Amino acid sequence: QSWLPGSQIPAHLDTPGNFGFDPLGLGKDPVALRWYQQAELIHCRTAMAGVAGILIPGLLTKAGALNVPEWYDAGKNSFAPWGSLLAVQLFLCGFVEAKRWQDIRKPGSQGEPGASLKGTSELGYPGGPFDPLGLSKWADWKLKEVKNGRLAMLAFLGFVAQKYATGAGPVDNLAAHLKDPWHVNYATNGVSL
Amino acid sequence: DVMQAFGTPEKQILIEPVFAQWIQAAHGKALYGFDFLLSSKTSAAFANGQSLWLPGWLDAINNNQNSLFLTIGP
Amino acid sequence: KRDAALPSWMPGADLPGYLNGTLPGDFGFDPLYLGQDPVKLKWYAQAELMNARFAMLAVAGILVPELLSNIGFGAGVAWYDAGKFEYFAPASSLFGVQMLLFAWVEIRRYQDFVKPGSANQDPIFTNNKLPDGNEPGYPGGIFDPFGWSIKSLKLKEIKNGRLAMLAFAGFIGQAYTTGTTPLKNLSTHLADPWSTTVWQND
Amino acid sequence: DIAGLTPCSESKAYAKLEKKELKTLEKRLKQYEADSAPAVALKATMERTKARFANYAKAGLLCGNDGLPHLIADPYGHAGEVFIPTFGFLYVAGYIGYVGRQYLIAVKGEAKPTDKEIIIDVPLATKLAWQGAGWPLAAVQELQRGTLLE
Amino acid sequence: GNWLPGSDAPAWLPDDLPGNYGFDPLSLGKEPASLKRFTESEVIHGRWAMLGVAGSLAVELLGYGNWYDAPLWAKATWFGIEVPFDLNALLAFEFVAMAAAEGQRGDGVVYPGGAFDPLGFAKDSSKSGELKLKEIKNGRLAMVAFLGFVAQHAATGKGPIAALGEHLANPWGANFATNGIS
Amino acid sequence: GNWLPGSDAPAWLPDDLPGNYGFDPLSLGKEPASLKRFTESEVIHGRWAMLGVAGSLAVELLGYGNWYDAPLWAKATWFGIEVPFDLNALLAFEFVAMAAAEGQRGGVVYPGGAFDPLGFAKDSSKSGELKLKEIKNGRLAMVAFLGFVAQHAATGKGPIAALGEHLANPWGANFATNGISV
Amino acid sequence: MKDFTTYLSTAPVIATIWFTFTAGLLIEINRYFPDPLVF
Ligand SMILES: CC(/C=C/C=C(C)/C=C/[C@@]12O[C@]1(C)C[C@@H](O)CC2(C)C)=C\C=C\C=C(C)\C=C\C=C(C)\C=C\[C@@]12O[C@]1(C)C[C@@H](O)CC2(C)C
Ligand SMILES: CC1=C(/C=C/C(C)=C/C=C/C(C)=C\C=C\C=C(C)\C=C\C=C(C)\C=C\C2=C(C)CCCC2(C)C)C(C)(C)CCC1
Repeated sequence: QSWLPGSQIPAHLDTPGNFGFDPLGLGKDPVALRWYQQAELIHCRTAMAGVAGILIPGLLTKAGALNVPEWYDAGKNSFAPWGSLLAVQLFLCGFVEAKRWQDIRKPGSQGEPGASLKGTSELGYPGGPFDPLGLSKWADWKLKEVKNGRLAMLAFLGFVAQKYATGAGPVDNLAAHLKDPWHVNYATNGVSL
Repeated sequence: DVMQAFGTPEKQILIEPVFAQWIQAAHGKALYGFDFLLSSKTSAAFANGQSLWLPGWLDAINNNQNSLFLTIGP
Repeated sequence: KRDAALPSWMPGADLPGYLNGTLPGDFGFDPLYLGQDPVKLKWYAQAELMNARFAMLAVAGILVPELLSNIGFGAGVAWYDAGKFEYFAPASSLFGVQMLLFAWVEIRRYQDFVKPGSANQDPIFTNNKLPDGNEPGYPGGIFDPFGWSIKSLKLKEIKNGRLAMLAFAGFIGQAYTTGTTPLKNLSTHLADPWSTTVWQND
Repeated sequence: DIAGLTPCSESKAYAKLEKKELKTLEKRLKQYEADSAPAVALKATMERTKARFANYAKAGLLCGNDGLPHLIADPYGHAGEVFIPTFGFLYVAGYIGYVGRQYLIAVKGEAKPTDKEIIIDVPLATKLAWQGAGWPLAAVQELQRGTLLE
Repeated sequence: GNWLPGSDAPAWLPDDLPGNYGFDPLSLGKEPASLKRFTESEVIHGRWAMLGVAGSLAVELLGYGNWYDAPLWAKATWFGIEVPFDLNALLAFEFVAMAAAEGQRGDGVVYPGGAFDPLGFAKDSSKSGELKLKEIKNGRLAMVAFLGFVAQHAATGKGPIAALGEHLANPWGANFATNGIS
Repeated sequence: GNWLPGSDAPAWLPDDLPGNYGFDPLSLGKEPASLKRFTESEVIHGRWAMLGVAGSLAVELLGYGNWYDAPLWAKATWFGIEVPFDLNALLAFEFVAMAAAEGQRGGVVYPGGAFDPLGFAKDSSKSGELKLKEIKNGRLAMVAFLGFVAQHAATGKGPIAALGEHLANPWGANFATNGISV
Repeated sequence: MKDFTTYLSTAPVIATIWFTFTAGLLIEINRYFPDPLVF
C-alpha cells in the first residue's frame, strides 16, 4: 500500500493509515511518530464530527427538513455570554485533555487505585466507556477511522478556502458546479492556486 | 533614505515609540491619550498626590516649550 | 482457485474462490470483490435477505393497491402521495410505535445472528419456543407454521428478492422522472412501446 | 487614535502629500505628447503612485501631523504592520539556519568535510532544502529528544 | 433472569448481589474496589428517588401544587400551611442537617438497621434477601420514573399527573413524538 | 492521592508531611533546609488567611459593613459600638503586640502547651488526621482570600454581594465580563 | 562533464546561481505586488 508507487518509502515506516507518506521526514524520530499519530487521530475525530454538523445540517436545509443557518453564520442568538461559553468550554476540555495527555505520557496512568476503570487499551484507542456497543477478528474499523478522517480534515480546509473564494454555502458550491461544471470551477473565480 | 530619494517618503518605515509614549502618559502627559496612572483622573495614584505637588508637576510636563519629557516620534 | 462446474453469470468466465456455491443464490457474481473476507460475506448474506424481503413485501404493497384500484374497489391513491396526510394518528406517533415494536424484534433477530441459538424461546410463555433451527435468517417454527421444510426453496427466495429490490429501485427512478404510478408507466409503455423507451422519454 | 495620531484614511496632510507628488509629475507630463513613450511612464507612475496612497487608506495605517504613515508594534487594530510579518522572518530565517545545520552535520562524518563546504553536494543540499520546510516541528522535537546541544 | 437473553453475565457480578441481571457492558464495576462503591451508591439513588417520586406525585394529586412550579416563592407553603422562615434559614438548617447525618454515614454500609429497622423486617432469614431485590427494583423503577418526570417536563409537556391525563384523552395523538422527533 | 494523576512525586516530599500531594514542579523545596522553612510558613499563611476569610465574611455577613470599605475612617467601629482611637495608638500597640509575640519564635508548627488547652493533639493515631485538615482548610482559605481580592479589583461589589449577583444571573454575571482574559 | 558539474557546484558559482534566483523572486514579487508596508 503506497501513496506514490515507485517512490522509495522512507525506512522509518516498516508498516506498523501507513501508505508511506512522510516526504519532509517528520516522524523519522519514533518519539515524534507516536506523538504525531494521536495528533492525527484527534484531528480526524473532531473534523469528521465538525463536518457532519456542517454538511448533514447544510444538506437537510436544501431538503427542507431543518431551517439551519450556514456554518460561518451559526456563531452570532441570545442565551448566555460567549466569554462564559468559551471559559466553561476551555475549563471543561482542559480537564479532560489533561487526562488524555497523561495517558499519552504514561499509558496506564488513568487507573490509579484511589474512580478510574478508564485505565486504557492501546495508544490512541481508549475503548471501555468510550466504546458503549463494544467492537473488537475485524479491526478494519481502525483503518476507515484515519481515512474517513483525512478526507474530512481536507473537506473543512476546503470549506474555509471555498467560502474565502465564492462566499457561499458548500451545499450551494456543490450545486453551482453541478449546474454548469465546466464554467464554474477552481479556475473561474478570484484566485488561481 | 532610499524612499526619500525616490520621492516616496510615505513608504518609509516609521515605528512610533509606543513604549516611551506610554511611560510619558503614566507620568501624566496627555498628548497620546492612553489615560494611564497620572493621566487618568480616576486612578488612586492621581487622587493620592493631587493636593501635594502634582499640579506643579503636570503643568510642567505638558508645557512643551520646556524640555521635560519632550514629545517623541519615529 | 474458483469452482468449475456450478452456476455462472458469464458462462466461461471465473467464479472467484470465496463464492463456493455455499450461500443461497450463489452463481458467483462479485466483480468488485465485496465478499472477499468471510466475516463480510456473513453480514451481506443476511443484509441481502432483509433488504430482499422488505422489497418483495413493499413492491406488493406498491403494485396491488393499483391493480385493485383500477379494477375499482375501498381506498386507492398514489404509493408516494399516499403517506402525505390522511390517517387516524399523526405522522410522528405512527413512527414512534413503529420504531419501538421493531427496535425490540430487530435486537432479538440480531442476537440470533451474533449467537446461533441465543433467542429461540418465548421469555413470557416460556414453554413456547421456535425449534432448534441453528440457521440465522432462516429461523423457523411460528415463522414456518404451514411447514415448508429445501435448497430449491432458499434460491426462489433470493431470486424473487433480487428481482423485487430492483423493481423498487425502478419505482424510485421511474416515479422521479415520469411522475405517475408504475402500472400507469406500464400502461403508456404498452400503448406504444417503441416510441416510449427511456431514450424516447430522455 | 493610538498615540493620538490620525488614521491615513482621513488625515489632511497625507491627502495633501498625494496632491504634491502627483502635481510634480503632471508638471513634467506637459513637456511631452500623449502618444509618446515617456508620457505612458509618467501616466503609469502617477496611476501607481495614486493607487499606492489609496492602498494605505484602505489598509488603515496611522498617519501623524507629518503626513507619513507611522507603525504599531505591540498587540488589535494594527496586527499586520509588524506582529504577522515578524513570524514570516523567524520562519524563513529558521528555515535557512536549520537547512544549513542539517547540511554541515550531514557532511561532518565523511573523511574530509571541508571539501563539501566548497564543492557543495548540490543534490544533498536540495533534499535538505525541502526537508527544511517543516523545521519548527523538527527543531522542537530535537530540543525535546536532546540531540540539539553539545 | 439476566437483562439480555443469550448474553453471558460477567465474572465480576456474583448474582448474590441484589438485582444483578448481568448489566455491565461498559464494565465500570470490573474492579471490586470500584464495584463495592457503586453497589452502595446504586441503593442510595434507589432510596431517595423512591421518596422523590412519591413526594412530587403527592403535591399534584392531593396537596395543591406542582413540583416544577413549587419553588416559585424564591413565603413557603406546606400542605396549605405557610411554613416558617424563607431561603437562608433553610440553607443553614439543611446544610448542617444533611452534612452532619451523611458526614457520619461514611466513617460503608448498604443495610445498617439498628435505628433504621425498628419493626425488624430484615433479620433472619430468607425474607431479608427477597426484600433487597424488591428494595433495588422499586429503587431503579423510581430512578427511571424521576428521569421520565424531568424528560417529559424538562423541555416540553407540563405536570406528571396532567401529562398522564392528556395521554388518556388522546393516546394516539399526544405522546413523546410531538417534541422528541420533529 | 497526588495533585496530577500518573505523575511521580519527587524525592524531597516524604508524604509523612501533612498534605503532600507531590506539587513542587519548580522544585523550590529541593534543598531540605529551604523545605523545613516553607513547611512552616505554609502553615502560618494557612492559619492567618483562615481567620482573614472567616473575619471579612462575618463583617458584611450580618451587618452593612464591608472589608474593602472598612478602613474608611482613616472613628473606628466594632459590632456597631464606638472605639478606643485612632491610627498612631493602634499602630504602636499592634507593632509591640505582634513584634513581641512573633519575635519570640526561637519556628514551630505545633508549639502546643498554651495553644492546645482543650487537648486534641494527643492520641498519636489521629494527630496527623487533623494536620491534613489543618493545611487543607489552610490552603482553601489562602485561595479564597486571593479570590476575595481578585473579584474586588474587577468589580466594586464585595464577597457575599458578588455571590448574590452570581446566584441571580449565573450565566450572565461571572469572570468573563471584567478583564483577567478579554 | 563529472568535472564540469563539480565546478558548476563550486561555492562562488552556486552563490551566484542562488542569488540571481532569490533576487529575481524579490524583484518579481515587487512588480505584481508593488509598494508593500503591510503583508
Ligand atoms: C487539513 C488538516 C491537516 C493537514 C496536514 C497535512 C496535509 C499533513 C501532511 C504531511 O504531514 C504529512 C502526513 C507528512 C509530511 O512529511 C508532509 C505533510 C504534507 C506536512 C487538518 C484539518 C482539520 C480540521 C478540523 C479539526 C476542523 C473541525 C471543525 C470544527 C470543529 C469547526 C466548528 C464549526 O463548524 C462547526 C462544527 C459548526 C459551525 O456552525 C460552526 C463552527 C464552530 C465553525
Ligand atoms: C512578541 C513580540 C515582541 C516581544 C518579544 C520578546 C519580549 C521576546 C523575547 C525573547 C526571548 C526572551 C528569547 C530567548 C531565546 C533564548 C534562547 C536560548 C534561544 C535559542 C535559540 C536556538 C537554540 C536556535 C537554534 C537554531 C534553530 C532552531 C534553527 C536555525 C539554526 C539554529 C541552530 C540557530 C515585540 C514587542 C518585540 C514585538 C511584537 C511581538
